[PDB]
Amino acid sequence: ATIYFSSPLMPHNKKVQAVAGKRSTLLGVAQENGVKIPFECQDGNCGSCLVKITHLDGERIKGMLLTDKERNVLKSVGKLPKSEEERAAVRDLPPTYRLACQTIVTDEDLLVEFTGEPG
Amino acid sequence: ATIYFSSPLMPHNKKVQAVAGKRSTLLGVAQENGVKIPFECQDGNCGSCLVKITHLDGERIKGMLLTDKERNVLKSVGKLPKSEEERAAVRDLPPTYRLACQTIVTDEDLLVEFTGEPG
Ligand code: FES
Ligand code: FES
Repeated sequence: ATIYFSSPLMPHNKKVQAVAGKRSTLLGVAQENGVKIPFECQDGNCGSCLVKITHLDGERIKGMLLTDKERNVLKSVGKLPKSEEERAAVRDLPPTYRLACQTIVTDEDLLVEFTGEPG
Repeated sequence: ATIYFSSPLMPHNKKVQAVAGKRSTLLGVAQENGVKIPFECQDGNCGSCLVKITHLDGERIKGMLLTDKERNVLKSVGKLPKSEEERAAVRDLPPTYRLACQTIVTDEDLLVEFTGEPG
């Protein structure tokens, strides 16, 4: 799994190859590789490890695989919730906010952005 | 790989093991094992094959892996959108509406309900 770390405190992005599987947190992978993601708590409530994750691999919008044509057919019958109509219509590849200490790294490739501030 | 077909037209649900792979459709396994899911069109815009799918396997809310604790941290910093909270906070295992001729079978197990009327 390839992870690209990015942050205003790093003049260069860091490309990291992380072995999928063996028990690892996105924050753990970062600190092995010298990416300073703020880490102030052991209980996972401080929020300082907040990262903005873009999924480079896999599904564009995770867990929603419908074609544009299947989604419009279900709208002529009223069969798509309104909340899933808005999600699928995003033009930009949507980012997900996570806490790195709570995020377990899998085979997928990721772009991981963080401000660098302990906040 | 295991799909449970259910419908008011059958007093018994039908348990089917269908081999996975990306070239097979949910409606194909249905007729092939004899459920009679209404199949009225070749181009997939009629909507008659509409099914209600509950995912028995895998992630509870597809594409949302946050623990309840991680969602509380992100919502407290305003980093969790209200429409992604709504998805994760559901009490009941949420159903997904799909067109059976547009749904491609994977290894994950499914319960698939359909009304039985050709619509
Ligand atoms: S380090 Fe405190 S929440 Fe991740
Ligand atoms: S048969 Fe018309 S949508 Fe599947």
